Amino acid sequence: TRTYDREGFKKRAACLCFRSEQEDEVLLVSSSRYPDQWIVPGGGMEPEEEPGGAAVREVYEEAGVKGKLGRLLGIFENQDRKHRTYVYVLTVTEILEDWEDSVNIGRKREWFKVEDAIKVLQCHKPVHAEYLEKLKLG
Repeated sequence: TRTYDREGFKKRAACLCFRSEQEDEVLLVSSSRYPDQWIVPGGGMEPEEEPGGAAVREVYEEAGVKGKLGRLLGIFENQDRKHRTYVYVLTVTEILEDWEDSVNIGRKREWFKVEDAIKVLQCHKPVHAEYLEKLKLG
């Protein structure tokens, strides 16, 4: 149940989950398309979610955490896969042992220091790295 921009772009929402306000360590999940890698949790916006809504709902399902929705880091495009992702920063404040994409699809999770996160990212998902590279691109 996908939704689309005024310009033909599938609306997506993602969220960089930090373990602290310091934003030093971000939580990545295993890919759905390719189990052997990591990603910044996020997904399509539903029939009528506010970008923030889809942000939160996505990390819950995919990463299985809950936390304080911070700023809109930015809208991030993808023209190999006509997408746009509202990316937010979330301070995780409730770790769940059981989340729904864990015990359904086999989604794995775990922290990385922002630089290291970027490295394991730019390999298969470079737009995701662009996210973390917007932090120092202030």
